[PDB]
Amino acid sequence: VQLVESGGGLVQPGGSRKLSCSASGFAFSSFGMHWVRQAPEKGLEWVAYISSGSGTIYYADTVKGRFTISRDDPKNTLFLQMTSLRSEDTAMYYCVRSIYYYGSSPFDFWGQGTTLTVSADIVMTQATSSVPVTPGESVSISCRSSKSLLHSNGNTYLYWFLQRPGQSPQLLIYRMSNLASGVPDRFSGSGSGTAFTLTISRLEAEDVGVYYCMQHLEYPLTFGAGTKLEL
Amino acid sequence: SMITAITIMALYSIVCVVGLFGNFLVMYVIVRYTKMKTATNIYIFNLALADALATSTLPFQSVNYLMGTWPFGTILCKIVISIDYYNMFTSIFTLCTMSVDRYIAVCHPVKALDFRTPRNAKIINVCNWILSSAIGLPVMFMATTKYRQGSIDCTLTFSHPTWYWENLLKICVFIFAFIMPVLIITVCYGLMILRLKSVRMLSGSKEKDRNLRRITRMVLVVVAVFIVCWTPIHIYVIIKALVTIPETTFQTVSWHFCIALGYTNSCLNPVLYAFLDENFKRCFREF
Amino acid sequence: IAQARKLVEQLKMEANIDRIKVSKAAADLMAYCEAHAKEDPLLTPVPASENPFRE
Amino acid sequence: DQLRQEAEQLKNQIRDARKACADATLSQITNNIDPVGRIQMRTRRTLRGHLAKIYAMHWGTDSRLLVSASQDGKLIIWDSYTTNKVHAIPLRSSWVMTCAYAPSGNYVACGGLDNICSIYNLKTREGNVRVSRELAGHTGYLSCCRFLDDNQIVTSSGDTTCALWDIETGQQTTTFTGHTGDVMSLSLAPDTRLFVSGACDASAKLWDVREGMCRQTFTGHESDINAICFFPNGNAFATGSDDATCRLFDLRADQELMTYSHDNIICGITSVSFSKSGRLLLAGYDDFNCNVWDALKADRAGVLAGHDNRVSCLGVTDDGMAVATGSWDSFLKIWN
Amino acid sequence: TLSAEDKAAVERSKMIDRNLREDGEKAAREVKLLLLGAGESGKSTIVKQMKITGIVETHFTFKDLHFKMFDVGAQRSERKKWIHCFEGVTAIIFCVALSDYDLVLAEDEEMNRMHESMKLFDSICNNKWFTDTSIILFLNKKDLFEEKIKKSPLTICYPEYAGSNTYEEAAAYIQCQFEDLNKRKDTKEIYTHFTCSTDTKNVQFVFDAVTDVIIKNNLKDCGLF
Amino acid sequence: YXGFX
Ligand SMILES: CC1(C)CC(=O)C2=C(C1)OC1=C(C(=O)CC(C)(C)C1)C2c1ccc(-c2cccc(Cl)c2)o1
Ligand SMILES: CC(C)CCC[C@@H](C)[C@H]1CC[C@H]2[C@@H]3CC=C4C[C@@H](O)CC[C@]4(C)[C@H]3CC[C@]12C
Ligand SMILES: CC(C)CCC[C@@H](C)[C@H]1CC[C@H]2[C@@H]3CC=C4C[C@@H](O)CC[C@]4(C)[C@H]3CC[C@]12C
Repeated sequence: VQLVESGGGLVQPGGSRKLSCSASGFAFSSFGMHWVRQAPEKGLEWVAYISSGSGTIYYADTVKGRFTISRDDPKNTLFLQMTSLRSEDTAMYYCVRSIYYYGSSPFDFWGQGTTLTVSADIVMTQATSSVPVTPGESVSISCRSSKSLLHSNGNTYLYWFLQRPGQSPQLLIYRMSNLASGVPDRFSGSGSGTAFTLTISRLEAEDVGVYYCMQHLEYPLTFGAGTKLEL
Repeated sequence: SMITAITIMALYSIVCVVGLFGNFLVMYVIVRYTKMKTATNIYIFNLALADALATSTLPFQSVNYLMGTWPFGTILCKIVISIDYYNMFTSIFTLCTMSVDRYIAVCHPVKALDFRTPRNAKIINVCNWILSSAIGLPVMFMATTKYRQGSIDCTLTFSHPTWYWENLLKICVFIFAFIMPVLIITVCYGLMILRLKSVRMLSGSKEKDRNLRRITRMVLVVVAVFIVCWTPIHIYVIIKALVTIPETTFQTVSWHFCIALGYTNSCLNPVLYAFLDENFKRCFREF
Repeated sequence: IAQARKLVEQLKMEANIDRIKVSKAAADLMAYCEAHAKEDPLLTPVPASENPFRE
Repeated sequence: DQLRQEAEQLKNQIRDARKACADATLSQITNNIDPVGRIQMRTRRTLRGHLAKIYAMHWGTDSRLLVSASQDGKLIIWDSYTTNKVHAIPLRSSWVMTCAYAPSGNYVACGGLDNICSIYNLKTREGNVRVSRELAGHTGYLSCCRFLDDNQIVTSSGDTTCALWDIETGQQTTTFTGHTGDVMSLSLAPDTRLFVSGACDASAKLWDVREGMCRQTFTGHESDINAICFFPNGNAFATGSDDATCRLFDLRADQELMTYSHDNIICGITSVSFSKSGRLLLAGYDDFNCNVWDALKADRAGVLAGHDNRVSCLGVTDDGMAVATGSWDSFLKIWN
Repeated sequence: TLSAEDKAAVERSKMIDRNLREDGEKAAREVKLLLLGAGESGKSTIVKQMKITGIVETHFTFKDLHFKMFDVGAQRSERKKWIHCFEGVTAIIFCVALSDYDLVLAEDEEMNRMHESMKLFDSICNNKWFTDTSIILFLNKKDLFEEKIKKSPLTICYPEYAGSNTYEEAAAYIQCQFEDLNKRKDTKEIYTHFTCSTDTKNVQFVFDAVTDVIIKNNLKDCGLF
Repeated sequence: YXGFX
């Protein structure tokens, strides 16, 4: 599984760029694709989404009209054509795969991301922005939602992500209780509607990073502020 | 003349009731029991619906004859005339489509595997209903309600030069509703029967030849019923167009019997196409 | 033939097994059916709220 | 020689032992209890999309996902609650006659007239379902297959043999022989230590998985045994035969207990399954219907009608909430 | 109503439905043939006249028609328990070698191979699953049968035979003997053809028989038959 | 066809 992006660089405002992500090692055509941005010193921000088969397309309000997301399945490529770039569009753009069926694990793999510089209803809140910890002790990270994420079908759509320094974020827990494949059993998720907790027992050096909580109940796809752990 | 009025009204009423009953029965049986899974069922349902709608306007023109006037207005005049002229063409084109479908099924089986699908049947049905609008809409616009000796008429009006549009519409109806349908029906069914003669499990033994005779007889009955029902009205309309004839009682009864005979095609179609095929009669033997 | 010897040995092992009375087996079947009767949704239909296949 | 005489006298001894064991009858013992009443279920869901004849289905252990096998070379995995299709696996050989769903939910097995049991991996990192193994070695058609765990599977074939495989290595760890006719079905005991197989020689056999030898042999059917299923207790099993009867055999008593037959029914049984309590025995028939029998009274308690062709397979969820029946009319129906 | 992931799952199910419908539409345009016979009937020749460890599928095309021929010779199990899997087959191609009228089975049990072939043909033809399925009968090894018959008489297999030992007469007699096993002659049609090893018209004969079968199916579909 | 007409 590999997703590599290209098309970054320095742009004057009002210019246009085509961000292209090429995918290999997995069935590209059967995956929905997301573009998610990372501000230089801020948290994640969902940008765009195109379903498998291009049936449905969604955009963020802050990029509505300016951005066009498309996919070319035979070449296994994803495109984001951006027009009239503002100064707030500077970011590192990640391409994320996500497949949706009963029991699936969306947002499981993230691309490396491409850097772009411009040279001129649900609010997810993490109470703490920085927590100093030492290896060996259990750590709890709290997230809160302005709207109950517990759907009537029984699923609570909260996802946890961990971004290590200099690396793309990876999925840790999906639907606030399910441990992603390849993630050690130290991480656990719990809670109820509007109040969620991520527990890291026997913390290690590898667990140092920024932790994000994101909701998948609706399509603003809002992320958390980001709780950072130090040593 | 009381007797003439009774005969004409009885003719129109019996044709109307038989057509409505048969077509509604066919539609009900298709919807409930047979189901619209095959192309043939879709075509039969479309034909039944068009025939029922075409025969539904018989009471209105029967009243028009009886009262000598049109006591319905102008919007209902347009609605009735358009429905009549539209369901004529829809029924005739569905007949031609069934003929072509059977010809392709018998004479081009390999390509029939490619074409004869329920989706293609639905597409062809929609195409027929759209192509009938080319006569449905201009009639709905040109239909009017005039006054003649204190009597309200539900006739049609034409633009200007002498007429040159009444004759044009009559010629177009005659060509695209009688001549071309007869050519298509006869050619397709003749080729189908010629090919079926060489087919193996229709030749040979006594029962196989019996089946071939049954199929040929049924095809001949269909073609003969269409020709007998539709030829006299078109011919006599052309006769009235070219020459003038006295208004006698024989003339009136000839007019109305020819019109009722033209509508009798819509009454005989449910028996020919729906009640006399092995699928429906097999469904009926099992009740 | 070796096959006859193999089947005779098979019957030797088959015959040398204990057998409880058939009445005891019937009683055990009845006891299991009665013990778990409340837990069978097909035997006793459950309310539409408790039915995941409700419409 | 005299070996057949020894076999005959051993058979007579076993018959006398069983007759002495048969002190009473289940039907007369169960007179005290009361009938379950008219069991009447409705079609909650109708899963459609095979567009060809359906031969096998199996429920997941979560009682929500089920796999279905059809002659159009398709294994479809259904979300029963929402009628959604999770996966559609195109088979290499379209002549599939059995399918199984792993208890863990990671693998699906299927086999047919190709004599090969294919194991498909559902939880892959590539996002597609791929063939993880192709167990070969049977010389006849595969009629049934059941997973024991994530790496062990038992298959029954038309070469009158059963085989216990190791999926990783792909070799028959154990072979079970002794049936005379084609083995048409098998059922795993709840404790997984034993299983039972029914064959066209009108007999069923109890096999010990570890020992690889037949423990007991049960007879009584006059024709082929098309289906078999364990009682939830694990001490009994029901056989559905082509002689239009179902029978209940007890492992410990080593004898037939009860027969489920009616004069109005003359077609063969294609599939049997117990309910969670074991009180209801559901049996699919060739007459297009599925009869629900009072397992303790032998009286018919209900009828599941609604299939226009032969009911080829049926299964009850682990929690006992629903019954799914597949049939030759290319539909599955969920009854509750 | 439905959550976001529920709607995405529904879209995935719809795409699966679209693919299934396309596959079924493609499959319905295919002719299915069940190849039956004995061990040395000549199936190994009919194959490799058609196409230029259980069931064996052979794929070929002819005049824009796609044929899938299924050989079940490997299956040594009971035919009753798996024959209904071929109920919807378009046609049955039955192969039998004419030069086996005198040969005895490999078991040397004084059983004629021709009588075994006739018994198998009777079993297949008068089957509940094949009541309206036409049978394309192939009589193989015609020239070898000529060589065998100029010396040995046909009375070895048919003691009741009252004709000459001419090739044409005996071939007609054998064809009639096979075709008389058709109990329901009003519905089922048996197509008979002669070929030993070199004729390249076998695919044409199968194409003609399949065309007749398709015409009959279309007549039944259209309600004319 | 053809009595309004
Ligand atoms: C409009 C047009 C472009 C042309 C036309 O004449 C007709 C059309 C399409 O559609 C149908 C017609 C039928 O008679 C049969 C039917 C209903 C299946 C389709 C015709 C027709 C005439 C008048 C009404 C009518 C008048 C009032 C109400 C309702 Cl629903 C229809 O419809
Ligand atoms: C553009 C105007 C003329 C069209 C108006 C008529 C349309 C709406 C209606 C009239 C009769 C209708 C169809 C009647 C029956 C069927 C079979 C069904 O399985 C699909 C739709 C189909 C084929 C109808 C399609 C539309 C349809 C043609
Ligand atoms: C092919 C067959 C079925 C069609 C028969 C045509 C008949 C119905 C039509 C065609 C020509 C018509 C007639 C044309 C002219 C006249 C003279 C008039 O004073 C009375 C009606 C009369 C006599 C027509 C009566 C019928 C009539 C004969």
